[PDB]
Amino acid sequence: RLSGAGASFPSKIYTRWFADLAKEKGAPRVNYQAVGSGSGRKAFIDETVNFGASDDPMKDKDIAKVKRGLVQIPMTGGTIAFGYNNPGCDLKLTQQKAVEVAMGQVTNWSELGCDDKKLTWAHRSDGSGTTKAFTNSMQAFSKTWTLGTGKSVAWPAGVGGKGNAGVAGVIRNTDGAIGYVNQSYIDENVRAAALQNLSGEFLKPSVEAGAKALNGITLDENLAGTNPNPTAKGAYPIATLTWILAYENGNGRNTKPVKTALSRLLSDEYQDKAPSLGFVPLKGDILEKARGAVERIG
Repeated sequence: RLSGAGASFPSKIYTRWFADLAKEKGAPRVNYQAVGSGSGRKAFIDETVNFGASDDPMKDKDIAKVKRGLVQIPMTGGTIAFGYNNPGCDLKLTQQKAVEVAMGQVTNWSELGCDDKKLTWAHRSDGSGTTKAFTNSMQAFSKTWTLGTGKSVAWPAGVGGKGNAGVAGVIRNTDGAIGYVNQSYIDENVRAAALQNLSGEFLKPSVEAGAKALNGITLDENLAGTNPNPTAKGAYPIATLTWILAYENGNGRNTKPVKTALSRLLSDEYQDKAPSLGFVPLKGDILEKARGAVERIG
């Protein structure tokens, strides 16, 4: 038996994976709660769960707060859409317009060249790694973006939704709404805008375009790393890895159960289900250090 909490960004693929895991002989049963990366980090630091989940990765400065030591493990990757509700506007955003929308400077769909319609911008109200990676991209897109980058930013305008799900919910229910959600939340009537990358093509989120953005990330000493505006051809420009946070020591009789769950999720068998929900299978050096990292847990 195990509890995980954090990032909503990966929660659709983690839930499937944990369901699959739960049927294998001598596998643990894992409950994952999707409460956002800010809350998952605090669950982790407070020792209320067996592992955390976050798309805003820990650094040298905040691992002083993890008494039992921190093993930080890339689990999957994905893209962040400008999801929107305006049927019969095929929205195609330049990097500059993208920033202007996100900055609250676009109040009507006319300003994007679609028909006249009040535009509503939907952002996260909770601490969020999707917000972190999204604003990380907005920052590198244009100096028109003045808010910096973190799990929350000082949005000048728009509506708040709790979680990826809440943001998607607001877009679903609001004609003319537009906001940022992980690719797995593009469904029913939330459509993804085609977004301009630095090579000048306008791309929608996909496994392909996402893997091309995550390709060239060198990982640091805690396997954290980002590519805020990919120079690579075919790369969707807002992509990020996401991480499980596990205790180096102190797991006790849950040591083997943790190691097995993470090992199973890092197998080819599991990673190869990622594309079903728009996620990027980890392969190559990224995957290898992830598996290596798991094997260091005590």
